[PDB]
Amino acid sequence: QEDVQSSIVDEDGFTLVVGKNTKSLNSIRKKIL
Amino acid sequence: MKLPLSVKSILPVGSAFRYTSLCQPVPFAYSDPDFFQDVILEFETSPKWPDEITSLEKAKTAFLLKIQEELSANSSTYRSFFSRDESIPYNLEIVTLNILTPEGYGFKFRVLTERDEILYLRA
Amino acid sequence: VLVQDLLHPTAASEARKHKLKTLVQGPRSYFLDVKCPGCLNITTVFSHAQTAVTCESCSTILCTPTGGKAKLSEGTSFRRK
Amino acid sequence: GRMHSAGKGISSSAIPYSRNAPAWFKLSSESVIEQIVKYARKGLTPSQIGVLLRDAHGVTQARVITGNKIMRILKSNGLAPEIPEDLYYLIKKAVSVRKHLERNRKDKDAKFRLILIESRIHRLARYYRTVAVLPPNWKYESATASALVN
Amino acid sequence: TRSSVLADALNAINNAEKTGKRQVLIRPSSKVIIKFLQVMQKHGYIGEFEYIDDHRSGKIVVQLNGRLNKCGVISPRFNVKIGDIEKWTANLLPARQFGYVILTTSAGIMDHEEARRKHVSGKILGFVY
RNA sequence: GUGAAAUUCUUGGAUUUAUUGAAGACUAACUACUGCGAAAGCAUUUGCCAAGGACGUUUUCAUUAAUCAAGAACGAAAGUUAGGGGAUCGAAGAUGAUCAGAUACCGUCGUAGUCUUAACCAUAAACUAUGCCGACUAGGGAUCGGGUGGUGUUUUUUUAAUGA
Ligand SMILES: [Zn+2]
Repeated sequence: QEDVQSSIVDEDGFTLVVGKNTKSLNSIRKKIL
Repeated sequence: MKLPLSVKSILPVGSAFRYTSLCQPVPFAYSDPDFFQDVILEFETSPKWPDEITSLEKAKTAFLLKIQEELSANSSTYRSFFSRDESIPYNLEIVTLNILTPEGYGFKFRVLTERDEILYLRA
Repeated sequence: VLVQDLLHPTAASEARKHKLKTLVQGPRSYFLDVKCPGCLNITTVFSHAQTAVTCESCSTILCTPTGGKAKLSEGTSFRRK
Repeated sequence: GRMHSAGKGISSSAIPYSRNAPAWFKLSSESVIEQIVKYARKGLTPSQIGVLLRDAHGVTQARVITGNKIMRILKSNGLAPEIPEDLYYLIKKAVSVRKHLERNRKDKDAKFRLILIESRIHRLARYYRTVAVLPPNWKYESATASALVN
Repeated sequence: TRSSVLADALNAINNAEKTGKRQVLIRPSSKVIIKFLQVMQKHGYIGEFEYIDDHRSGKIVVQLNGRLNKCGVISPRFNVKIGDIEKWTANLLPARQFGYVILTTSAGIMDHEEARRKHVSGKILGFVY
């Protein structure tokens, strides 16, 4: 939960979008899948 | 009995419950293959279930342990133990709460969840 | 009983003001550059896009139109301007 | 002032003050014009076309990036429409609700709204024929507009 | 509707001055209003003003000292000839030594005294006293 | 049943009790110093048909605007013509009681009507008893709808909605 909703930013200026109560980056990639 | 989440539904699927056991059962005749009738459990829907399968079945184990401790507290005329059910393949954690009753009978108690179905569909 | 030199008002007051009630009417929205998961394609989109913009190569929707602002689809790495 | 109505709500869009093209924009005006012409050949209205360029392509404003209006680009490429789209839309909605009253003659409110629609239609028709973008012999009618839009 | 934009400006001016406000703001703006405030600031009945552009129709801010009794308008612009200058001054101004009625001639915008000195004649805008 | 009786109908037992069914209306409480509609007006479910407000928009075009005799649409109730049913209520009318008192002036039946279809009919204390369009000029709290920002809690978590 911390690393998912810990305000991730990329190397180049680019921040991802993350919804509320969402808990896994693997799960985000599985939604993309 | 009370638990921090509400008991939704307790149902029998016993073969003697549907009147098709090979024998009509006898009190204290626990050597029958159809002695322990299957009883399916369902609790209230919680938005905080563990979304991993082993942690989920182990939380089922914990809830059955809570049933076991409270029944050993307040229903001491009944006997109880845990039997490691494994009858479904690749699930190595099932625990049937087996209850013996001084009416001479015995049952298995096992937890079902929408979370079990949703993780099986995830699998 | 409400004193302020309107010649040089506070930028905070102008930001809190209505969009046309600014001293010079300017647009409050902006554009964005996004990076898809499917192809890492950077695309320019409107912050208030009324259309569900998708990526070019991967047909992956980037945003959803909802009223005032456009709601981005999940897992897209964005930047202002 | 929301004429033919009691409304006074104000909900519009602004303008960036500087009239020149934006700095971060790094495309071709010719590619823009091609995209426009291909979209119009695909069959969209210039308003929706400008919306598409604003959302998907990040095209801020057509007269900002290019010296031409969207309609002027379309006409220069030969894709000028027959009627202005606003009058087209009024005619189409009027026919739609005309069929709706044909289904259900009971809606006096649909009668009222159709009347006001016809009023605005006549106002814009007088205006367009004043501009003479419309043929001077042109006339809006029920049968005329139904034969036009259907 | 909003017909007379300059008269709307003048009434906002008169309203803020009757309130006793210290600076005013005017949207929209035009060159005739510009010349109006130009000759007004020249005759010192006000303080200092400033234009701001918006590319639509600009805005005007005036810091005004204390010296507006009443600014006015004649909403139909009547042609004013030479004796009509006197007639309109006698009509509008409460005493002849002071007060200024404003005229647009082909030689531009000016008060009655400058218009008499220039020997011009044209249409009437309004007055300041 | 009224202030009071009384007409009324109850052994083929009314009223009542329980079990229903039919009819036709109605859509309470929730309900607001709320909402929607040009007004009159608009509260059961769901669906469809369209429509509309407002908010948001770096979409559109570029005066296309207002006031408006003539003319056009709508217009509560009732009323009028042709149909329907027609529970209830109910101008008329018919009666019981006319008893002291109207301080306590009705009771019962019941036509039109009440609703609907197709038409008319254009009045209302149809009132904010207060021409329109436009601009300026006090604050302070509200609320509703839309949007924005951030804050928290409730909320939930590879699911179809993240709402309060
Ligand atoms: Zn792609």
